[PDB]
Amino acid sequence: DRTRYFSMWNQAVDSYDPDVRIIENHGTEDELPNYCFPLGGIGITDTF
Amino acid sequence: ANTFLEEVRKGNLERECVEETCSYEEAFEALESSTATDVFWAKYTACETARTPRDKLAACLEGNCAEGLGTNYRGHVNITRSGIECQLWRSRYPHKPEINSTTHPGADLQENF
Ligand SMILES: [Ca+2]
Ligand SMILES: [Ca+2]
Ligand SMILES: [Ca+2]
Ligand SMILES: [Ca+2]
Ligand SMILES: [Ca+2]
Ligand SMILES: [Ca+2]
Repeated sequence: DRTRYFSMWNQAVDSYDPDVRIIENHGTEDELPNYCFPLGGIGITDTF
Repeated sequence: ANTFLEEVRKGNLERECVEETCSYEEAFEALESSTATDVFWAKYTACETARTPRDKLAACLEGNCAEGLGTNYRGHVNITRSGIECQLWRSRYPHKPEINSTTHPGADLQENF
């Protein structure tokens, strides 16, 4: 086998990431929104 | 003017053009009633010496006191210093005023105040 690494002889095969040479672009899952809120919870306010 | 994110909040005529040096735009925006807008402007102008502190500007909004030479006074006193009756500013009796209602409409020239 060649996948395993042996340190003594510096034996480590070099390979490329499978998803970098050939891109499988399926888009992304973004059905729901995604909101950033205000620290206090209520942003603006008034007086009453 | 300051606190940049003020233009997204609702505003207070007193939290923009009173407790702060304001734009007549935000003043215009908040007022629209251009007659009282001119009034508030007249205020600001006369209150140019009443910009600070806040209660000084509140009193200058009340208008019972004359500021400096008396451009802002809006009371009910219509008598001379010595009790002589005040002549109507617009009327020509007994003198035709070169300086009258037409020349100074922004001072809110009352009957004889
Ligand atoms: Ca402001
Ligand atoms: Ca402002
Ligand atoms: Ca503020
Ligand atoms: Ca505005
Ligand atoms: Ca405003
Ligand atoms: Ca206030």
